[PDB]
Amino acid sequence: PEGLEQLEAQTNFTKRELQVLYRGFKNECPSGVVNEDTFKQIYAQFFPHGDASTYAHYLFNAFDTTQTGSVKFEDFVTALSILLRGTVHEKLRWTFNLYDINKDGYINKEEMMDIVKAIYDMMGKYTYPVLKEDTPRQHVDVFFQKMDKNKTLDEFLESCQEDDNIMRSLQLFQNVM
Amino acid sequence: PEGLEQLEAQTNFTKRELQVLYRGFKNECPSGVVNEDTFKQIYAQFFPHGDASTYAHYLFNAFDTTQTGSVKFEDFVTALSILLRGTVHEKLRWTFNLYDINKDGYINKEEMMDIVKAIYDMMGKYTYPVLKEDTPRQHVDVFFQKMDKNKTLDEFLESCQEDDNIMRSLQLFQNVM
Amino acid sequence: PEGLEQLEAQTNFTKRELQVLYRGFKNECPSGVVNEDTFKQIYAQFFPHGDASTYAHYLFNAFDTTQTGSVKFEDFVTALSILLRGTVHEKLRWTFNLYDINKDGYINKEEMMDIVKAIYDMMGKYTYPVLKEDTPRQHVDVFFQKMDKNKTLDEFLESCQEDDNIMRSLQLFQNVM
Amino acid sequence: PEGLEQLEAQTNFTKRELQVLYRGFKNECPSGVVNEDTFKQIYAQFFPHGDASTYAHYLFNAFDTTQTGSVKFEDFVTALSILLRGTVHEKLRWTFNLYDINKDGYINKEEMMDIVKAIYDMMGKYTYPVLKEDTPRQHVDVFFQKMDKNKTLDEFLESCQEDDNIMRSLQLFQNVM
Amino acid sequence: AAGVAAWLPFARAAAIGWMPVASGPMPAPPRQERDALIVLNVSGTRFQTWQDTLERYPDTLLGSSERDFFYHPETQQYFFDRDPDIFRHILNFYRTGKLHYPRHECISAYDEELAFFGLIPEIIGDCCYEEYKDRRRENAERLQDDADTDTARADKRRAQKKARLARIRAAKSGSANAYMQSKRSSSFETQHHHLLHCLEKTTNHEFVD
Amino acid sequence: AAGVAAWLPFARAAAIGWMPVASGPMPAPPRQERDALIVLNVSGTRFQTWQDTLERYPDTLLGSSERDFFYHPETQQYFFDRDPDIFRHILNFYRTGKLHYPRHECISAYDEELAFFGLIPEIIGDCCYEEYKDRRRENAERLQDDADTDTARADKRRAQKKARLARIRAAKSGSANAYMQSKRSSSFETQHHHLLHCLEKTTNHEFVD
Amino acid sequence: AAGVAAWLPFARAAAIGWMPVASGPMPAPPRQERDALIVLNVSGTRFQTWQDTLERYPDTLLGSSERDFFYHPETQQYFFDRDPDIFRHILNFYRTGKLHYPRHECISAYDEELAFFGLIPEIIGDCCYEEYKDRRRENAERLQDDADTDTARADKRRAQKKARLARIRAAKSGSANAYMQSKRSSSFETQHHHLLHCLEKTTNHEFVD
Amino acid sequence: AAGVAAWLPFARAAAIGWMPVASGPMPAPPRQERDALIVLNVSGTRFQTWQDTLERYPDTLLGSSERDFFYHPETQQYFFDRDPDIFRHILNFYRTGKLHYPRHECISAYDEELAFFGLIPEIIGDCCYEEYKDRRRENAERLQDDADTDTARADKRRAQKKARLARIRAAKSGSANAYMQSKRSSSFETQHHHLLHCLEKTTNHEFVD
Repeated sequence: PEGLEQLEAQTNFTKRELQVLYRGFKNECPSGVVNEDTFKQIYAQFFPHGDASTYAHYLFNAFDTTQTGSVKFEDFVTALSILLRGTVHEKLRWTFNLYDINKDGYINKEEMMDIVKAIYDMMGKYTYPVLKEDTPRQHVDVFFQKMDKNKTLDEFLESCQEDDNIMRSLQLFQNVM
Repeated sequence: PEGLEQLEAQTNFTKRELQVLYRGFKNECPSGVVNEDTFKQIYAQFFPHGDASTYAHYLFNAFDTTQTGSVKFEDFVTALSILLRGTVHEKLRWTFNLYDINKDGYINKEEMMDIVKAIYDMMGKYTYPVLKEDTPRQHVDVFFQKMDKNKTLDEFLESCQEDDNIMRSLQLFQNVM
Repeated sequence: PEGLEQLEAQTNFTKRELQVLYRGFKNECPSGVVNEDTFKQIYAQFFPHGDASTYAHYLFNAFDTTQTGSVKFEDFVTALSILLRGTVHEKLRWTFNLYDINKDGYINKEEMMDIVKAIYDMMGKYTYPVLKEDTPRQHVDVFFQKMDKNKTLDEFLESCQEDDNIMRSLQLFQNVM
Repeated sequence: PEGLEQLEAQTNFTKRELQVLYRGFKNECPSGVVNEDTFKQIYAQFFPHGDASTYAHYLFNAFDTTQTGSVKFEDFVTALSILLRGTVHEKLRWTFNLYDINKDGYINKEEMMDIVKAIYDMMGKYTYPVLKEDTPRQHVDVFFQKMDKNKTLDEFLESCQEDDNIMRSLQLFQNVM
Repeated sequence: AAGVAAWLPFARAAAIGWMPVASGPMPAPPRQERDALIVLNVSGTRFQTWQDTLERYPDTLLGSSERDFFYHPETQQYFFDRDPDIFRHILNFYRTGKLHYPRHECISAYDEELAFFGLIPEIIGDCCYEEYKDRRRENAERLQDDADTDTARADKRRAQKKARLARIRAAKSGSANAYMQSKRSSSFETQHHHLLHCLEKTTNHEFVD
Repeated sequence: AAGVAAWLPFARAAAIGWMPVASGPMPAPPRQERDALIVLNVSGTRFQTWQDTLERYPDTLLGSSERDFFYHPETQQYFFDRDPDIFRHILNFYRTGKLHYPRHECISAYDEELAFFGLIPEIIGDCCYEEYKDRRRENAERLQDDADTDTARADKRRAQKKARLARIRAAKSGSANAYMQSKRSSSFETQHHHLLHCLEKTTNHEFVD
Repeated sequence: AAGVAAWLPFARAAAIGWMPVASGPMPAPPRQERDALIVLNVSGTRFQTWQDTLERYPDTLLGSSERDFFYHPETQQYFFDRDPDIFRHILNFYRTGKLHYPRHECISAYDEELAFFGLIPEIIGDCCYEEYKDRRRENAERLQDDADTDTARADKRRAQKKARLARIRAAKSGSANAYMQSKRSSSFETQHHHLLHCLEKTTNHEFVD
Repeated sequence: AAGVAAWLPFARAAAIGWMPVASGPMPAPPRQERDALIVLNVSGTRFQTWQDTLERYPDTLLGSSERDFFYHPETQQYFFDRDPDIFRHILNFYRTGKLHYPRHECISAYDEELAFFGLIPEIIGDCCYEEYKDRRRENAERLQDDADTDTARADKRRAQKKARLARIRAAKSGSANAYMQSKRSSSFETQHHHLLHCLEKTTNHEFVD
């Protein structure tokens, strides 16, 4: 919480970028810390078709390291840097921990049922295929068909690195902000 | 409605002139559109001897193309440019449409009875000849004596171009604003 | 009432001096004209020992040419210029008209009884000689002993010009403001 | 009370230092004079463990020359200059008069009983030795063991100048402000 | 929405979670261009705000191509000729999103600035909206009482309306008399009198006292 | 009128309709001369307005040759020594045409600025004119109670009037004592004492304690 | 404490009295480093204060390393995008130590600035604290009435809450329609629509009207 | 008096009337020295007034040699660290002679500026003096209720007084704990802790938790 401490010192933001981020952050939550409710209020504005509160809950849990209850500016900025301008390894670990709802690191097709369910539910009901009750399960099943060999973190890393398409989609936003 | 769109792009006003016109226009009607009532309020201030509301009604109808109900800034400015700094042909068509009250373009000595009546009525009753009930009819009759050959737009154009005095009076205000 | 009209154009004040005088004048009377009451309010502040209202009345009457009722800025400034930086002839005429209470120009030892009475009364009653009831009459008598030959304007002018002491006392304030 | 009068003219403060001191002084007491109560309010803030009001009373009495009742800025600044950047002789006389409660200059082990009592009492009761009821008396006794030969100002001066440790402790604060 | 626009890097970082469970289609990022604070000089008082702050509400005067009409180029600032102590609440709206109502400002002048700058009385915050509605109601009642059409507290209102009409008539008569005096023997007055002369001499009639 | 002066090109364009039905007499347009915004520094606070905005009401201080008295040349600005937060309403009048009354400003100071700048309490807008009249009535009642001539809530008013008279007498006595002290042994004080000396020694009398 | 910091030379001078009755231990003075006034530009209005004035309360935004986030370097000033007429009371707190409450300012905006700058409603002075509490109570009652959860003076509050919800729904529908129009054929709008496209095409689904 | 000082040429011109009826004694005019407006920067907001305007009341802070303490030389301006919206009334007093009371300003802060700048509550104009006295009475009643010495609307006043005392005690304990932490292991904090160390080690005693 200094401005120079979170400079290009394992944080991928410059001084001006840090200043802009702090101005925007304190504009919404002047207290310097943002909680789950306000997290959802900002997140739901970008996706007005449906409700993103279900996904914003898991997103906040991923952001809120150590389950403090409210996420401050320092860890918020380091999470943003890891996700946007971070390396492959950090991004993949962050996504794995986002999917990993419980404490220990495991994925069992029920922990991430809610993740895909929220990703589909944050679109409302206005899409062309009119969705379906079983389409998130189909998406999860086809997802497990490319990494789950027998029944982990190493598997997730190697599966992501094997296919170049997710590789080139992860780095979409590092060039522009 | 851009400022550069209505620049010297068939609009005879410069950037500074456009800025001054918009400042003055929005000073009176901040909404950016002016209606018939406000039209009359500004018009009647320049002629305090009588009431110019009768003439301001036809003037607004001429300004309000397509009979929308309220005239915005873009068509207001293009009408001002046509009248002040426009060419002969545009000015004559604008005046003809001002006299032409109905939809189709005709003049029958009854449509413009009201025009001359309003022009005379916007002086009040304080003139030296004390006016008369039949003097607008005499003015209309002497007007028809120079263009109405048998019983139109082409006739109006050719009559205006034949006499150089109306020609030199039309361009009175293009030199000064 | 222009600022350039009352410039060094028979008014002995410069542009900056006129600006300062107008600022000070409008500070007390914002209306631009000062009446007898306000005249007395400013005049009595300079002489707190007694009351200068009696003398301020005659002073205002001298300032208020044509007996309008309230003296404006233009004649106020020209009177100030005449008194302070004017010539001998103008100062002497102004003083003579100040003493000359009535319309026609005469001094009869009763018109200026009030002038000397007010000059003595604007000191209160705290002086060393404790004044006297008959001392203004003695002052007027000794004044008449040097100009009144037999029983006028020419006499006043010649008497003032004959004695150099009043001459050198009149121009006391032209050097400093 | 001029700013230049109390400049480096037997006052050891520069113009900027004087300006800073006056700003800080008038920030707390805008009237320009500070009394005993406000004196104690500022003094007790620096030592929150106990109460410094007892010592602040004697300090104010030392500051308040001639027992006026309230100490103004000029004598406040000269006292500060004497104490901080003054010479040895002035500092020692000021301290002697601070200890000398009564009018005549004497120290009798009862006048300065209160001084040491207040110095110990402005620490509260939280120290490691938990203090004692008789420790101020022991401090006074050991103090008198080095200057009181038989039973004064000359004795105080010579005792202070004989021991170099109090000498080097007196000028502690002249280097830094 | 555009109100939370400084959280766009936040939304982009959140979107990273979709990539593992996605099928990368090359979604073609827009590749934007790339922020100095701009000045809004509302009659002497300058108000400095970032352009991105104004652009987050692109349906009003300040966030639009409309403010290019009020750009004064050689000083490199936007000069508005409006109230300096009410444009403050316009900027406060642009910063947060909720308008505030000054309890000490006339509501007929507060509404004028809202109409000028494109804001509407529907977006004013709930914190101060009961009092805004109450004062608007009082103003509307004043207007209705003043416009009861009695031509043939309300009594003094009718009296002041008659006085205002008399003042308007006196101003019209004074303008006519000034034109008459000019014909017998300012800047805008000359052009107005030229217009009156044109009206006179297009109908071969002359104005007289 | 001169209030709607920015609509002069509008009126000139409207006048084109008369030309077809006219008999061109060569109405002789005035051929005017041809607009930078000017500064009005009312005691530190600068107010920038176009000169044409001020010139549209040429019967007050701001639109006149009178403001040439307050022009401070080397800074190229008009410096007034008036209230900075009340001249705002003067400019707001010059922009629209209706004065607004501050509910938070003393009416004895609001009237002072109106008297100074040439405006009148008759042109203040109807939106805030009942309260202006009410506060003027309260001020007038205060003045009348303070000037009831009781020489021989109103009781404390008489008490404060007596206290003010005592303070005025004390100030007069202090000025006399200061002059006495100067005779026994500031900038304006020296000239005032010179005037008192002149008054003393023109009547061969001396002031004593 | 740090509030009375300009009296540090006073305390050091007072400490001289301890030296005669002391046993000089060489207490090792810290030997500090050695004061130009700094500028705080709160949206156009600059506020000049000494840095030592701000540093005397090192637990808020202004006295901290936190204001280094708001330092705008090339102009050598701190630019805050906050209310210019409420930061005045922040500085007045930093000068004396007691906050003052504006009777004319909305309490939902006054609390916003206090939350932003780190101050708390517990340090506001006793002089104006009954009215601050009263207005906070009124605001809390308004919030409670607005949040009574009636889903199935308070009646109009429920009506305006329903109107606000309808406006929010209309804004959401308008944003969706704008995205649809963009797909069929601003600055932030392009990136927001890119995000929506990414959400669409990560689930091989398309938004339709 | 010195209040009407711009009318000194008026008084000198009036004195010319005495000369004809005088006996010229060579009254020895003082031959004075000979006026640029000066700046008073009250925390960011600059107030420009003529020096002669301030010098007309030479018994307060602004008209005195006292303001030489607040002169900041390299900027050639007087910098005061006071309230910017209350010094306006100080200047308004210096211009006319009567103080005005802001109905919207806390009276405990209005009196602070009057005490600072040398003015007194006895010179405030009669126009706004009943309300000033009323608000002063309310403040005095608040102080008296808060200082009723109940140690053993007034109930909540006693509650907030107890809360304030608890906060003061907590601040003292926090300062002591901070000093303890520093001893175990800011700018002014270092010097304050050095002073506490000097107090400790002049009595061979140590502070402990």
